[PDB]
Amino acid sequence: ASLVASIVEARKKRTAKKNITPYQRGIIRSLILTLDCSEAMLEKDLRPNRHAMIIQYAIDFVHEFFDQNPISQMGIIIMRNGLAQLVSQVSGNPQDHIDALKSIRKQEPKGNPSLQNALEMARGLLLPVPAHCTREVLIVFGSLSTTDPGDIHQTIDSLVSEKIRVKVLGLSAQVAICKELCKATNYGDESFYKILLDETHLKELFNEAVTPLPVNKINKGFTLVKMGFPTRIFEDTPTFCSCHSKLVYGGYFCPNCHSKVCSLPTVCPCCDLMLILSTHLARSYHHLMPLKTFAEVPTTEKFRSEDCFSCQSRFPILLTSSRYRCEDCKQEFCVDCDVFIHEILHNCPGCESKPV
Amino acid sequence: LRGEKIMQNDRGDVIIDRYLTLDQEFDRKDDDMLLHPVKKIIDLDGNIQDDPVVRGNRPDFTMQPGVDINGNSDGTVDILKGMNRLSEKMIMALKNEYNDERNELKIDDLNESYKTNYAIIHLKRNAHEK
Amino acid sequence: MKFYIDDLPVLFPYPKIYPEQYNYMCDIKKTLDVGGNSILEMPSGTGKTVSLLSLTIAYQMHYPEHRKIIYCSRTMSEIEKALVELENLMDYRTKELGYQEDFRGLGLTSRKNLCLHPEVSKERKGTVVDEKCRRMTNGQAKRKLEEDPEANVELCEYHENLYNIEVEDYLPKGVFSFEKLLKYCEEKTLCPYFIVRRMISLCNIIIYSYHYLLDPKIAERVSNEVSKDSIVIFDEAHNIDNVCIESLSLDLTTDALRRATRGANALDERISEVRKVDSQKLQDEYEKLVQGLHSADILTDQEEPFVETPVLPQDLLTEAIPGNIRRAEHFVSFLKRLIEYLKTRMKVLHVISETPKSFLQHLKQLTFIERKPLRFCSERLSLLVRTLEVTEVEDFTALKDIATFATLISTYEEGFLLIIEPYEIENAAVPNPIMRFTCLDASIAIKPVFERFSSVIITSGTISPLDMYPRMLNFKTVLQKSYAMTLAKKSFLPMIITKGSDQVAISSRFEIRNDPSIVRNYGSMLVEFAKITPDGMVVFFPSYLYMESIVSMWQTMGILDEVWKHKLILVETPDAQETSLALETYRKACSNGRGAILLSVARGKVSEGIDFDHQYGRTVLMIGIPFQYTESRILKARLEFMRENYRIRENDFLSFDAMRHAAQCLGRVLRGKDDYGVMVLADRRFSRKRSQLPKWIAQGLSDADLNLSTDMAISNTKQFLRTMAQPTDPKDQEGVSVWSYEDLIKHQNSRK
Ligand code: SF4
Ligand SMILES: [Zn+2]
Ligand SMILES: [Zn+2]
Ligand SMILES: [Zn+2]
Ligand SMILES: [Zn+2]
Repeated sequence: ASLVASIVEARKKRTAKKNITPYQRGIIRSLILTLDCSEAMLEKDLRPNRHAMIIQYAIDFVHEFFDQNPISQMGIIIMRNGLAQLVSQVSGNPQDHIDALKSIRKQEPKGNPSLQNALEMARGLLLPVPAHCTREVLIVFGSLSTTDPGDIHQTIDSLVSEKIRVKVLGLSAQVAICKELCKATNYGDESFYKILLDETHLKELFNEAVTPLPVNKINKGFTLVKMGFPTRIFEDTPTFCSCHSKLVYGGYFCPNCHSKVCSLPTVCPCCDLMLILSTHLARSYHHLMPLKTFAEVPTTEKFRSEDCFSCQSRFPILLTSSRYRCEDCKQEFCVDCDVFIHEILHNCPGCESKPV
Repeated sequence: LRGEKIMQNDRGDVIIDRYLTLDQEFDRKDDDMLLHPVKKIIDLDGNIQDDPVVRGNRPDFTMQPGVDINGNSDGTVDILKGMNRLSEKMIMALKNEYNDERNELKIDDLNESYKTNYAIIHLKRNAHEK
Repeated sequence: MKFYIDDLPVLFPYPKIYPEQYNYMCDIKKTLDVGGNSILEMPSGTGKTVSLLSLTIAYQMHYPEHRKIIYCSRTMSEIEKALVELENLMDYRTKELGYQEDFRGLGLTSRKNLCLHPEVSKERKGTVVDEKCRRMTNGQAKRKLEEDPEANVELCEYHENLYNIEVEDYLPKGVFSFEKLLKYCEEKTLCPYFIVRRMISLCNIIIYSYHYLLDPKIAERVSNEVSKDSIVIFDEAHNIDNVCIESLSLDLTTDALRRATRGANALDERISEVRKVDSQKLQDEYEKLVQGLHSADILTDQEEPFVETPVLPQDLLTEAIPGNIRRAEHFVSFLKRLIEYLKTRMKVLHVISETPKSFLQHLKQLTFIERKPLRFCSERLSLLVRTLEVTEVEDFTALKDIATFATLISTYEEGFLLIIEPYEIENAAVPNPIMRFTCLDASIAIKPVFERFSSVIITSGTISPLDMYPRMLNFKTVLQKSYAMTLAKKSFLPMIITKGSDQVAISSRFEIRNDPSIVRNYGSMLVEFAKITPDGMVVFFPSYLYMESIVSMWQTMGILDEVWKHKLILVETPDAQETSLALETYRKACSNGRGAILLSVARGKVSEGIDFDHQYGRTVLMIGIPFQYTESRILKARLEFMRENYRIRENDFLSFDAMRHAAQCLGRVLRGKDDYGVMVLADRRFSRKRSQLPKWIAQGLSDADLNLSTDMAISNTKQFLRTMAQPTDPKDQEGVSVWSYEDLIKHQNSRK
C-alpha cells in the first residue's frame, strides 16, 4: 500500500496538470519587484531572518526571470523608513539587478512599510513603457499594517486605469488591502494573493511568477513591434562601445545604424531599436505551443513495449502501470521522461519521430 | 496631548499653560471638523432614540463614567476622547485633496464563483522555405 | 435558485444555499403549518435574515390566507439591515417572476429618525422633537389658522402635503428602507413618520424594534393597527427579558420630585388663569367626565394623550372617574398631596424594599388617597392638560413621571417591588436618595403578545440554553432546537485563557480591578494579539467602569504606546454620536489597511447590533466574564423572585446572564462560511462554562483549549491565521457545506 500511496498522490498531482489549454500570454513583460524591509521583517520565523532569505530568493528569482524571459525588463523597489527607495532602474541587464540586490543584503532593515509609496513609485517607473508590454508588479509584503500619507484606494483605482497588474506574496496572514489590491487589479481574480506556509513553499511561489501571466480577453491589444537582428562581428582591435563608452574586444553591430553594442538583448542606444537574437525569441515559444500533458495508460489494456521509447528504460513490473502515452502520437513514456519533457524540453519526441 | 491624566501636583510651565484654554477651544473646533452624518447601518444615535419615551431604572455606577467623591468626572474619560479624537484625525488626514451598503450586506460566498475570462490563441504553422 | 417545499415554492435570492438554511426553512414551515411557538438557534456564520424572509414571504404569497408578517428586532440599526435584505429579496422575485407583485413593506422608528423639518430635526432629544412635532401636528394650529389666518402659529408642510393625496397613494408599491424612504420623501416634501404610521394596516410586512411591541407607552397605538393572525418574528431575542423588564420600570429622584411641585403649582396657577377668562372649557370637560367618557372618546385621532398609558391595555379600568379628581382644581390638590407624600418617603436612612400593597397601605394611612383614584392619574392628567391650552409644556414635563409612577404602582401588585435607597451612588460626599420601581416578573409585558398572536418564532444566533427561556417567559413551544454548522473546514477558533505568560491566574473580578499583576497580564495579552491580528481587533470589557479604570492604568504604564505602533486605538464613549464616529473611523482604518483596535463594553452600545463581519472583526478579545454588579438591589430582588417562583438558582441565572452576553459578542464576527476569526475568553472562570456556550461555538472548542496561557494561545492563533489564508479546495465544499441547485435536489431525493 505504501507504493500505491505514492502512485495515488502522483495521480492527484497530475489532476491539476490535466487541464492545460493554450491561453494567450504576454511574452513581453515589465516587472517592478518590490521588497518589504521594515521592523516586521526582523522576525526569526525564516532562518536566519526574513530579510536575508527574501534577498537570497530575490537573487534566484532575478536569475530565473531573465533566463526564461530574455526580452523582458525588471525594476527593483524597496520600502524603508516608511518611504519607497529605488535601487535599480528598469533595464534588460540581469547583472545590474543582481549587483544591486547584493549591496542591499548588507544593510539592516528598519522602519515601517508604505504600500502607497511603493505603488506610486512603481506607477511612475512603468509610465515610459510601450503599450505592447505587460506591466506587472511583484510585491513582497511581510507587515500586517500599512502607514501611508494618502488614500490607498485612489492609488488602486489609478493602477487599474493604467492596466497594471499586481502580485503580492505575504508572510504571516491575509491583509485586507492586499486582497483588494490583488482582486480589483486582476479583474476580480483572487488567485494572485498568495501566503507561504513554510520555508520550502516560498521557493515554488517565486518560481511560479516567472511564467508569463495570461492576458484577459477584453484587455486585448494587438500591434506590430519593430525589432532588429544584429550580426556578430569579430574585430582585431578593441573599439569603443556605444553603451558604456569603454574599450571592448568586439560587439554586435546594429543593422539599422551600424552602432555596436556590448551584450544582448538590449535596445540600441542610437536608434532606440530593440536588438535581439533568434534564440531569445525561440525560448518563449513553449509558452505559445505548450506540449499536451501525457495521460497514464490503465493496466487493463496491453502495453506496446517494455522499455521507454525515448530513454529505453525497462518499465518495472512491480499494480499501477508505469507508462504514460501521448495522445497526439500514441507513444508510451516512463515517468522520468514526462517530467523531463515537460520541464526541461518542450517537444514530444514521439510526435516528431512520426513521419507524414 | 500625550493622552495622559493630568496631575494637579505637577507644576508644569507657566508660559505653556497659557495655551491650555486655547486647546479646549481647538478641541471643540476639531470636534466639528469630524462631526458628520453617519450611515444608518452603524448609526448608534438612532438606537437610543428609537423609543424616545423609554423609562427604566437608572444604570448602576459601573455602567456610567467614573466620578469622584464630589460627584464630578475623574477626567479619565477625557483622555479616552482625546485618544479617540487623535485616531479620527489621523484617518481623516489620509483622505486629503491628493448601493454600497447593499453590497456589503450581501453574502459573497453564496454568489457564483469567479470565472476566468482569459483569451485563447491557435497559431497555424506554414511558411515558405528560405 | 427556486426550489420547492412539500407544498410551498420558495425563491432563494442566491444561486447557492447552505444545508443549515434549508433545514431552517423546513422547520419554520413546519411550525407555521402546525401553529404555536418555536425557538430556533442558528450559527452566526449562515444567512438567517435572508433565509427567514424568503420562506415567510413565499408563505404569505402562496397560501390563500395571505397572513401578514411582523418582524421584531432589538435596535433601529437591525431594522435597516432587515429592510435591505427584503429589498434584495424583492428584486430577485421581480426578476424571476417577470413582474412586481403587489407588496408593501416599510420600516418604522421614532420621529427623530424620520423628521425632515429644517428646524425640528436639529434637536438632541426625541422628547423635544415629539413636543415640537405635536405642536405643529396636534391640530390646534390648523384649527386656529382656519378661524384666524392672522394667527402666527405655523404648520408643517410635510404633514400638510399628505392631506392632498390619499393614504393608499402615499408611496408606490414595493419596499422602502429608511435610506430610500427619506430620499423619496425629501423629493416630494412628505413626512416619512406619518406615512409609516398611516400605512401599517396596509403593509404586508412591518419591521420595528421590540420596544414597539412590548412597551405600553408606544406599542398600544401601533398594536391597534396590525392584524391578529399576522406572523410574528422575534429576531435576536436572546436579551428580550431585559427589554421586557425596562418597559414597566421607573426611576424617581429628589430633583424629579422637586421639579414636580413647581409644575403642580404652575398647573394650579394655569387653572386659575383659565378660570377667570374662559371657564366654559372646564365645565365642558367636567360635563363629559360625569357620564363616563375617557380620553379615547374625547381626544381626536390626530392628537395623542400627553401622558402615554404606562400600563397594558388589558389592565386599565374602564369605570368612570371616581369623582375626587373629576374637577381641575380638585385633581391638582390630589396630585399635589401625592408629590409631597413621595418627598417625605425620600428621607429614609437605609434601604427599604416594600411591595406595592404595602406602599398603598401606608399611603392610605398617612393620607386618604385610595387605590382606584390613583390608577386614573395619568388618564385624568391628559384630559386636563389638553383642555388647559398649555401649548408650552416645559414646566409640566416633570409631572409625567409622577403620573406614570401613580398608575404603575396602583395597577399591578404581583411581581413588582419598590426600592428606596438613601445613596444612589455610594461614592458620594452628600446623600442623593433615589426611589426605584422595579419589575421582577419578565413575562408580564410579553403575556399579551403570546396570546394575541397564534404563531410566534423566537430566533437568535446565541440563544442558549433553549429550555430556560420558556421557564423565564411563560410560554410553550412546539419544538426547540439548535443547528450546528456543517462547515467543511474549521473557520473559527474558540479558545479560553485562564492565566498569563507568567502562569498567573487572570480574572476580571471588580474587587481586584487595580491589581498590578492582572493589569500587566491583560496588557500583555492586548499587545501580543494586536501584533498578529491582521486588520481589526475588538475588545469587550465587562463594564464601562472597569474598562475606564484599566485603560487609565495601561496609559500610565505605557502599554498603549506599544499598541499605537501596530494599530489605531478607538474607544467607545457614552455619547452616541461620538461612538458612531469611532465605528466609522474603525471601519475606515480596517478598510484601507492601517489597522485599528476597538475597545468596547460587552453590555454597551456596540454589542447590541453592530456587526464586525470579515475584515472588521478578525480577533475578539473577551476581557473577563461580563458579570453584572452583584451588590445591586435591583438584581438581588430579581434573583430572589426567580428562585421562589421559577425555582432557578441565583448562581445559575447569573452565569446564564453573563454567558448570554459573552456569546452575543462572539457571534458578531462571522457572516458567511468564508469568514474566519479567533475567539479568546480571558478569564479563569470560562474553563467551566463550555457547556453554557452556544452549541455551534461549543462544538468548535477543543478539549485542549479549556485552559491556555498567553504564550501558548498566541502561537495557536498565529498557526490558525496562516492556515486559513491558504486557498480552499472547491471539492472540499462542493456538496458538504455549500449546495448548488443540483446538490439540493439530490438531498431532497435521498431524504424522500
Ligand atoms: S410632521 Fe414629520 S417632518 Fe413635520 S415636524 Fe413632525 S416628524 Fe418632522
Ligand atoms: Zn558597453
Ligand atoms: Zn541601432
Ligand atoms: Zn523514459
Ligand atoms: Zn507525442
